[PDB]
Amino acid sequence: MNYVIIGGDAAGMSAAMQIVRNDENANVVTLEKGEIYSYAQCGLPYVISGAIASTEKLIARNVKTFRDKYGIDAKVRHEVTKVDTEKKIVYAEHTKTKDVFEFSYDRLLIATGVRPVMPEWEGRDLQGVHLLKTIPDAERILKTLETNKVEDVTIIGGGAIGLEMAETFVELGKKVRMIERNDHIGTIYDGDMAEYIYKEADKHHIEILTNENVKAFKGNERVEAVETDKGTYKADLVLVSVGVKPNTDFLEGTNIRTNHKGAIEVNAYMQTNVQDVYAAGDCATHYHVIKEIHDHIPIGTTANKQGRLAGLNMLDKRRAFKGTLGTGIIKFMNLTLARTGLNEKEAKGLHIPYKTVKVDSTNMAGYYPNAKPLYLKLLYRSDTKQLLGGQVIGEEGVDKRIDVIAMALFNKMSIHDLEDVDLSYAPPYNSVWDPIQQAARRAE
Amino acid sequence: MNYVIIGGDAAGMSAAMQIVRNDENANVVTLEKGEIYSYAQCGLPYVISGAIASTEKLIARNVKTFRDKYGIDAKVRHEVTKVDTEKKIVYAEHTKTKDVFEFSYDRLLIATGVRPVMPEWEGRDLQGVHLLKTIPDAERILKTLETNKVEDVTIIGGGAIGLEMAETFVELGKKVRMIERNDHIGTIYDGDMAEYIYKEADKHHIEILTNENVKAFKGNERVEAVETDKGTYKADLVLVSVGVKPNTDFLEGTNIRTNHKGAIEVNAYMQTNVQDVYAAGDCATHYHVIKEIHDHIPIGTTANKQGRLAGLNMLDKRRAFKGTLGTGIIKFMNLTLARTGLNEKEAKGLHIPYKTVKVDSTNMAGYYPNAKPLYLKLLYRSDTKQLLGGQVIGEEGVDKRIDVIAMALFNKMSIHDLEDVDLSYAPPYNSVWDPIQQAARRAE
Ligand SMILES: Cc1cc2nc3c(=O)[nH]c(=O)nc-3n(C[C@H](O)[C@H](O)[C@H](O)COP(=O)(O)OP(=O)(O)OC[C@H]3O[C@@H](n4cnc5c(N)ncnc54)[C@H](O)[C@@H]3O)c2cc1C
Ligand SMILES: Cc1cc2nc3c(=O)[nH]c(=O)nc-3n(C[C@H](O)[C@H](O)[C@H](O)COP(=O)(O)OP(=O)(O)OC[C@H]3O[C@@H](n4cnc5c(N)ncnc54)[C@H](O)[C@@H]3O)c2cc1C
Ligand SMILES: *SCCNC(=O)CCNC(=O)[C@H](O)C(C)(C)COP(=O)(O)OP(=O)(O)OC[C@H]1O[C@@H](n2cnc3c(N)ncnc32)[C@H](O)[C@@H]1OP(=O)(O)O
Ligand SMILES: *SCCNC(=O)CCNC(=O)[C@H](O)C(C)(C)COP(=O)(O)OP(=O)(O)OC[C@H]1O[C@@H](n2cnc3c(N)ncnc32)[C@H](O)[C@@H]1OP(=O)(O)O
Repeated sequence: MNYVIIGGDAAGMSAAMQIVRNDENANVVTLEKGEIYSYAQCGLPYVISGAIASTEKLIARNVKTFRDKYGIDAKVRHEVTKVDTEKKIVYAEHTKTKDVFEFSYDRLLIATGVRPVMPEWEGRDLQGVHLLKTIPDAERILKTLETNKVEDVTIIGGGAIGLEMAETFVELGKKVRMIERNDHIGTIYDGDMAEYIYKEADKHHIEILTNENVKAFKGNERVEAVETDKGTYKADLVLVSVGVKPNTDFLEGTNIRTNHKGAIEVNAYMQTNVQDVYAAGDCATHYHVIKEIHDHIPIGTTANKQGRLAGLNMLDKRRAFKGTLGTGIIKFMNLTLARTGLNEKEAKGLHIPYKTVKVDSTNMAGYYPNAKPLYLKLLYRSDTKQLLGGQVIGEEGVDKRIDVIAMALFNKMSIHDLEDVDLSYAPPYNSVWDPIQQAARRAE
Repeated sequence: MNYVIIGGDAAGMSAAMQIVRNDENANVVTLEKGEIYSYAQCGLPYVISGAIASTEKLIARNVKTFRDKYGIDAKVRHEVTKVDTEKKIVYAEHTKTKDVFEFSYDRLLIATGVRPVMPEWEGRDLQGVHLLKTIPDAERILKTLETNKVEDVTIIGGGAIGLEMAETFVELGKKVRMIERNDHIGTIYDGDMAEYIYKEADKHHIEILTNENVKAFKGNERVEAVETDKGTYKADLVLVSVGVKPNTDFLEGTNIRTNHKGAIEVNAYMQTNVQDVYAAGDCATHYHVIKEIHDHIPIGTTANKQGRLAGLNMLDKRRAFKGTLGTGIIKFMNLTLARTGLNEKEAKGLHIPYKTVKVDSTNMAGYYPNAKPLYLKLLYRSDTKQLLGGQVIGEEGVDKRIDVIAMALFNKMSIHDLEDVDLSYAPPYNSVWDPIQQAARRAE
């Protein structure tokens, strides 16, 4: 009857909705540190670029809707500072008044996500130095752009967010530099596929600095330069996007098990090792279909799936989480960048014997107008030929190909079985053999 | 050592290539009625519309390449009139001289495709009345357009070719009418999905006449009108696209088994019931993954797959054809029309107990600019919830969704398992739950 959920976004409220729909008697309390529930963090770079009208558009469901329509006791400005798992009590501090409130639970869900990491650099706190995670973060970036005169923007780190924001700043007419860490080389894309990204950045005059370490941010009250071990470069706005940390700090003192980075370990049913305590989303570990290990790939698709499953399992409607594939997709300038399953760094790390096939092809029939190049790479087990992963890069039809690859991986297909699938074809959409199938044929 | 292939296009030459690559000794003779090998019939409507420069662009590999590079004895203007399966002799007529040649075989492949059907209507042979199958057919259509004043075009029959050519004729600035057949209502799309097609045609001023029967084409030397049981309408060019017949006539008296429509029955290995005689592509039957029966769905993807498999199996490199899903995709004006697996008429026809889910959705996040409506319908088994088929209609992301559905059908997935797949998402490509997954969730 008493369900408590910590975190009022994707994982937390996906759970809440399951509970509310499948238990009419349920008393659901949700505890959110901020003032905004159920919003799309994914849309933030597109609000900042002006492509979306306002952050208001990103809100999927109101706290007022959660309260009035669904009868969920949704709290705002409630930061949980500790949980007593023996007494089954959650302790929340109001972020403004600092008053402490107790919430007893029969079942608890931790859905606190991750936070972006700001390393302890001199200049950390300078005006115009930004992280991007929340709606307030986006507004503050917009406020820097609106007041302060911004010509040069430096992005620290890459990955999805760094790349998307490099585009956003280019589209806002800025001169964009990216400074890239060595610790993230090959983590998403293999070297040969990443070449297409460097080429596209160069093409749009996004300066990318490799093997260069941030030393400090310089300026008065506002930032005006980035200092590295190799130089000092003008910057009127710095976005730091170098890594994330699970928001699980507050659970020190409980016996709740955590991986090395602090992500909460969950079994098939979203349960921690502590009785009646569940976790879901970016704050939790993610069973990997191919790795067969509990990984951490904090993404919004997985968070909704895990959150929905946490709610269901909290209701004893037993259903197992099938896993992540490490699927990810990025819009970067004119390119679409997609990956799923294992890349070479991942395969090597697991000591899985693998081979690769790469094809430079097109998204559709070469004779059809506006046919575009399509770069597609697959990994497969050298013994069983089990498909292990794929990377697709091009202007069009990249999402289609990665979803097909994802489906293949989910079903544990052999690479050559792809040849046998009746995939769709007409000249404006594909070639008579899909690029995936052409690559499959090249495999041993 | 002696391999003979009848038909010099997709199925026949996919086979020849397999044989040539996997047997160095092989003497391959290919017998082709026309003068053009290995061309994309699929691109024909796009040459006629002007989108593709010329028919030459559709040729994937020519007879000179087959002869000089691959050592295939590729014959043109050779029409096979007779096969003696006991003596293992193929009899061919030269189409010009009418001289008779004979070809001895160890293994034979029939890859003769289908032909468009011209019903026995008065006016059949009037100038401006056209079938569309071959490059010469397209040139003849272009010739009618170049030398005559065409303003009104009438198309007999819907289907993929009918709809594509309706587009082509609208794009050429013509007033287009199409007169649809009642026998083919619900064969591709369910009634509720077909509504979207009728709406889009109406929007572009394509007159569609329902339950109306053609009785004659009228005119002096050329067509000037089409007469039906309900009226007589002006037409300067008539395209008849009402069905196809397997080119298997010539095999009468061989004991080669054939279905009711004349398509050659093949087993898993592309073998007919007659020793050392194979068949593949449009002239052959197509084992259906979902129907679990030998169907006939003649398209170019299946033709290449079957032709490739026939060559391999002719070399005793034993490999089973996994089947068709009945996948099909059409560009129609602003819409993309995709279907795969079973529709309602097919499910009912088989007495497979089924339910449906239909979702009016978008191709991506609703808040993202240029997000477009997406209409998606799924069929699934009442008892096991096994996915049975899908129909998707919309402006963008239709091909992606049908290929995902195709993959699911190939793997015999239950509808709710789709909820678990780590499909890709970023705002420019999808919603955080794919439309297929949202439909899956509505299912019982
Ligand atoms: C710029 C950006 C772009 C992205 N793009 C994509 C994309 O294209 N595709 C994709 O799949 N994913 C994307 N993501 C990731 C996606 O936004 C997240 O994976 C998803 O929001 C995770 O949901 P969650 O509920 O686990 O965590 P969150 O959405 O982070 O929610 C956790 C909530 O818990 C609250 N909280 C934390 N600690 C406490 C506490 N102690 N007490 C009370 N409340 C607390 C926080 O205020 C927060 O609201 C993107 C993320 C960012 C930042
Ligand atoms: C307008 C149009 C659009 C199409 N669009 C698509 C599409 O978008 N997607 C798709 O998948 N498919 C499409 N198709 C279908 C695709 O073109 C065919 O399925 C494919 O060409 C079939 O290959 P095949 O080798 O079995 O037969 P064919 O390609 O028809 O080749 C058979 C050959 O056999 C020869 N032949 C016949 N009889 C004899 C004989 N007695 N002796 C010697 N030779 C003989 C013929 O001359 C012919 O060249 C389209 C077809 C048309 C007409
Ligand atoms: S950066 C991307 C990550 N961020 C976000 O997703 C944004 C924050 N999102 C959330 O917090 C959740 O995604 C919310 C908005 C809470 C989703 O809540 P719900 O789970 O209630 O989602 P829906 O409102 O879409 O409801 C889903 C269930 O309702 C059934 N259903 C929907 N529509 C219909 C119709 N028309 N007819 C019948 N049923 C319908 C669905 O089947 C679904 O049922 P389940 O039982 O939940 O599968
Ligand atoms: S309307 C659409 C239907 N119409 C048509 O398809 C047009 C007519 N088409 C055809 O007749 C055939 O599709 C043709 C053009 C004959 C294709 O013949 P091939 O089967 O020879 O096709 P490829 O030339 O692509 O060769 C395929 C085999 O070669 C291997 N391969 C290609 N490229 C490479 C590279 N770079 N490196 C290694 N191997 C390569 C493929 O793996 C493939 O091998 P298989 O053993 O056949 O799988």
